[PDB]
Amino acid sequence: HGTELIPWYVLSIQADVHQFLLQGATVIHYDQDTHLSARCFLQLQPDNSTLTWMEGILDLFSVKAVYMGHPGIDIHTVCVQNKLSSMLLSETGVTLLYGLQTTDNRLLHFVAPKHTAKMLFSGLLELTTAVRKIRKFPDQRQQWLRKQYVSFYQYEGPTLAHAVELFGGRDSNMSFIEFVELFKSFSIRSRKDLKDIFDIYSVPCNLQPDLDLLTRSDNQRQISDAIAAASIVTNGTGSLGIFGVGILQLNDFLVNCQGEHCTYDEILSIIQKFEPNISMCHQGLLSFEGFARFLMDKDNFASKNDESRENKKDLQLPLSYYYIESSHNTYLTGHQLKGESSVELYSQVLLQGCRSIELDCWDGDDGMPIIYHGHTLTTKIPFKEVVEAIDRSAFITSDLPIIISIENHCSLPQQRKMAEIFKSVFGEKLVAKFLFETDFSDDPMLPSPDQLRRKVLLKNKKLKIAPELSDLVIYCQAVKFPPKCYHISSLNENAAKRLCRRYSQKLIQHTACQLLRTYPAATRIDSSNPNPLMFWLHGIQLVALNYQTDDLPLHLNAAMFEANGGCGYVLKPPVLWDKSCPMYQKFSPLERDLDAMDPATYSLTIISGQNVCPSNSTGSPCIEVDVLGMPLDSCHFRTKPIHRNTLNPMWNEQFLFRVHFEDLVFLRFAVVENNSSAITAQRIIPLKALKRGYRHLQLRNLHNEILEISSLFINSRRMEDNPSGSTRPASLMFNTEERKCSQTHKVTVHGVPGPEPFAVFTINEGTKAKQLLQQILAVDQDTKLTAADYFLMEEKHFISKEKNECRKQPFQRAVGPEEDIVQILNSWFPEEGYVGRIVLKP
Amino acid sequence: EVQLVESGGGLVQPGGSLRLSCAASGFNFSSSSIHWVRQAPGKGLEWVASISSSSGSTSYADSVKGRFTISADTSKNTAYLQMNSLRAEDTAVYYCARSEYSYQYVYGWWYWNYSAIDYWGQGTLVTVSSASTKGPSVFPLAPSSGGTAALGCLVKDYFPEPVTVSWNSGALTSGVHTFPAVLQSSGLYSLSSVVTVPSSSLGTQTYICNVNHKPSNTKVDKKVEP
Amino acid sequence: IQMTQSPSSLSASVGDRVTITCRASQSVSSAVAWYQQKPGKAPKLLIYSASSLPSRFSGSRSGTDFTLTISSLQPEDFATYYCQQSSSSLITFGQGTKVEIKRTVAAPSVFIFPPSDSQLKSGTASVVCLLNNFYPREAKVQWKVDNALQSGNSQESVTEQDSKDSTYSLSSTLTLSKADYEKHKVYACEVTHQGLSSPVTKSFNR
Ligand SMILES: [Ca+2]
Repeated sequence: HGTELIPWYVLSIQADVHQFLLQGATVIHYDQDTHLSARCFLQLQPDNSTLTWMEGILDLFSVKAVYMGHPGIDIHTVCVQNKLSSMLLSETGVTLLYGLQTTDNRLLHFVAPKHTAKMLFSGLLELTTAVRKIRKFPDQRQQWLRKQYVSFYQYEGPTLAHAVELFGGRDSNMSFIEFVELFKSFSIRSRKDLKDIFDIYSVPCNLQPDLDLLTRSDNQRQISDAIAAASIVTNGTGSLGIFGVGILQLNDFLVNCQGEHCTYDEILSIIQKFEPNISMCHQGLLSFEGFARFLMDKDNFASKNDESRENKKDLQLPLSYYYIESSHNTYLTGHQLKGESSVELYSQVLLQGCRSIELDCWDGDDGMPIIYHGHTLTTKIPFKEVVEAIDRSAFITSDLPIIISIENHCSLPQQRKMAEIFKSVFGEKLVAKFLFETDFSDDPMLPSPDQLRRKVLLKNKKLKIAPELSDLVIYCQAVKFPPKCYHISSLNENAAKRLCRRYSQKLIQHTACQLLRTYPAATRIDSSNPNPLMFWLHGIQLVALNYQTDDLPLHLNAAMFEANGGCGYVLKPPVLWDKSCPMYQKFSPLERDLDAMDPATYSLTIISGQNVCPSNSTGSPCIEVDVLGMPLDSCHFRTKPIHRNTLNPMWNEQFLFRVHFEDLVFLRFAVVENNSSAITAQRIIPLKALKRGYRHLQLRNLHNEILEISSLFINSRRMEDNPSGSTRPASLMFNTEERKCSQTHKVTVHGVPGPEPFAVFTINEGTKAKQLLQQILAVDQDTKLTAADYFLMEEKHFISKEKNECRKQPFQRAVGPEEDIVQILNSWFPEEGYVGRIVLKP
Repeated sequence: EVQLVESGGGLVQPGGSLRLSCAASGFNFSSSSIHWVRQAPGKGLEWVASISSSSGSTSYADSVKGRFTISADTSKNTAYLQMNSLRAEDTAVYYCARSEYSYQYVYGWWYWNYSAIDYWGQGTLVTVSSASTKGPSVFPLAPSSGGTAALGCLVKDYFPEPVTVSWNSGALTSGVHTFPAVLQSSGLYSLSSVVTVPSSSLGTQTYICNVNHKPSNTKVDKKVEP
Repeated sequence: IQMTQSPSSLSASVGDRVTITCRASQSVSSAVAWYQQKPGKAPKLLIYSASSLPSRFSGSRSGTDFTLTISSLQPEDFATYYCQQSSSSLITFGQGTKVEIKRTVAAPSVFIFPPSDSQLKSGTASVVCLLNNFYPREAKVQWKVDNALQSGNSQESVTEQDSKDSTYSLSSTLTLSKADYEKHKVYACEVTHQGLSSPVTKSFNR
């Protein structure tokens, strides 16, 4: 009944287990809604997409985690219900937590015989891992295609008439693969900008699995292209002499525009994959369709984070440096005074990566403390339930320590209940006492997060409240802000704001030896979150927020942590804490005068987007770029409103803006329908992770869900003006010298001896021609002595889109023996019909 | 200012391989198409190949695909037409010439056509003989029994070209009709040198043709008398 | 693809008009030129597309016909002319045409020379039949031995048009074995030319 909504090449399920899931098993479904259970035969439908029972249905993709021995289920009640001998709860019942939204937590659990339980658990665990990996993919167009086809199938396959409208064009059953190809013909033959970019370099001629990448038979190709031409209207690119790109034109493109430097074999490999027409591949070329595919590939999207992973080499510094994701009033779902409080939501915080949470403990109604917003209509919850629901899902994603903040409104005997509950549920996980030798020294410093992997910490008051609870707190003492390392304070929004305004340097230095959290203000009753950037600048680590509001600050917080895998410990800028920095303690972001610093220029070029009005065919898209950051660099922009186009708007406008602090800025690209002012897509991204040269940008909807089809084609260029005589660049002022040394460059040198026309060289910043030349010739000892008749010559050719204009001659210039290469490389601007190359000639 | 030096032609037996290079300068080779066009003697012109240099795309004719291999070296600004298993009809002159393209883009993408063959090289000759170098044999043409007499000395069975013939060591030049040489079926060339003189001058004046076939270092003088 | 270069050759007086027809099998848009080559040198260009540069040369087209026009003929214009197009990448040439000067009709002078003794010593016999200073160049030479027509065993060489008297010369040789030569008595070559009312034949014995 169609394809696999989870493709086979994604799973890792062994044949026996997958076959068992498909065949099914004998299980007892447990209902907690009405305290009922029944005997049912579970199954996994043909497509790895559902779990039917009989009568019912559940969609797997909505799953978020699976648990064994979930205390929510009463084992004894089940045993009595179906008269089965005592069954070990810890290993006889498994749980599903499926929800459509970021708040819904509706469970599904079964209790089955021993091995049946083992099979179902070990199966749905891998299915859940598959789903979690799928939702983290950079490119997901194929997934969208699968969903669309399957949905259209119900009970007939999509018709060409409908497939046309689906992609936005004006009764034969269509195969899925054919369907797929059709989409390709709307992702290449509907990008005029792509062709106009291609005709600047063309000359005349004639992690994620690879298979998933949509664009990575001949007769069908042509029919699909022809049908694409008829349907499209504008910017459409509808046998004689046709151009192409060689192993040298592409190398020019990469050395000059993008910035990538690829050696020969690498570039040949890169050309091998993309070319659709097999005929043109052998000659060593890349036909227009080939260029289109090369640009839209998953190795070309804007950010550096979409394919990131933990950098274990930076999490080894003390705990007082890294930022830390956090939440506020974890249990809450709605207002601060009228709403519910769902325990299961405590997982949404930890699963998404957060490493901090709050406990509003209150005296129990029967001796067991409960959690409720103080003196309101908010419902209550069992404290032990929450404590356990944290433990089970504490370390699914990350393996780095998490800190729980404790608020006490309980009685001392009932606080001892909490003490014992923690000592039981967590046991050794909870840090009990001092751990490391460095702690027992005259100058203690916080241990690094890695040394405490999968641990847990408690923030609360510490005695110099019952002694039992207090003795559990060693590293996070809550002493009201006036050894010092363990004293962590908490400040209300406004208090911290005024502290910053009245004091920059002192507060910042304070953040260099302790933690200091922050939470929204009391006046909020609908949870309008604060813009944390004012706080992040000075070094406030734990900026707690509310995880149920679809608003800008939340997306800012989310994007801030995509880096370093998502483990939520991103090193703070070295300027604040690295003593070796030349601006250490002398940088107050609340200031507005930086005469001793050189701002760097950025040229952003919003070329054109594609399909940036989801479910809105007719409209007037505009793009709002906005540089959130320090008070001195805030600036927004825009482009002209397009008319009745959403498949491929072409604004093609350039914003030039200078910025001062590279490390800590963010961009907020946002579609805006320019007739209702209702943002219909957006995408944030830090400015230290935007790849230069032409790139692609993947958008999102308001909820921060990923939209696949919508995308913006942009070009960024980072220009740094020469540090002429007196002042060092801001980039050099803010950081140390270690980064520049570690930031070595590639240089593509032509004419290197050998068969290959060009041979990359890796060179540091302080590299001149002489050593570079030695690198050209140091390979071989055959030469008796260094012959000076090998001089680099900064060659530069001339061509622009108007091929048929002049075809001027190539400029040339001797290379100064004492000239820095890095400046030469940074001095090439492919804007005037320019492509630099550095060639060795005698 | 454009210079196209083509070298490497010559003789080779059937089935041999050979290559003709064509050095260039002045015009940027990296942005210009190079060619080879040949001409069997006493015949029209024949296009060989077309190599677009940086692009790499190549296009041979429909008569010698294969045995002719075309390559280029933009770095050295040279070309290389590699010929394999040479056959008899390879015996001809080989000419190397650049050209240019006139883009003619239309409602769509861009297109390119060869426009103008605006240069040619000096010229090189390739021959295929299945044989070796040989000098001729000199034969007088005694005139048949005022009046003008026609006499000559016949040069035959030599290879390769050319041969230099003069009358009376260059003393007599008037009336000399040196017919173009003809290739003999055996594989040797042959030519005739004649001069018409008054019948009265017969006998009293001695007529000698000075023939020199440098390829074999042959220099012969033959006297023609009744 | 195909090319044409009609007419193949011509002769004209200095200062006149020269027109050359080069028709293609199919329309090839406007890719046609006119290259000139004096013998013994690499050819040269005259025209790309229609005309464009030589002061009296031009090129115009009609349907599938490409024409070269010389407004006033000049003496040095003696050379060969080629037309060549380019469909996509296929360099095709015309048949090539030759231009020369024209004069009156001149009859050849027929001389027959039998093989010499030294040649006969080697077992080969070459019979030389000579035609000198004739116009037009076209001429027919028929070899008969004992009234038996000889064909396929002779080779002929023709000189270029004489620069001064604008006539032509032809050298003809007949090759036969020594035994064959001694088996026959009458050797003769019959020459037919426009300047001759009837063919003229010269013969020798032995
Ligand atoms: Ca609180």
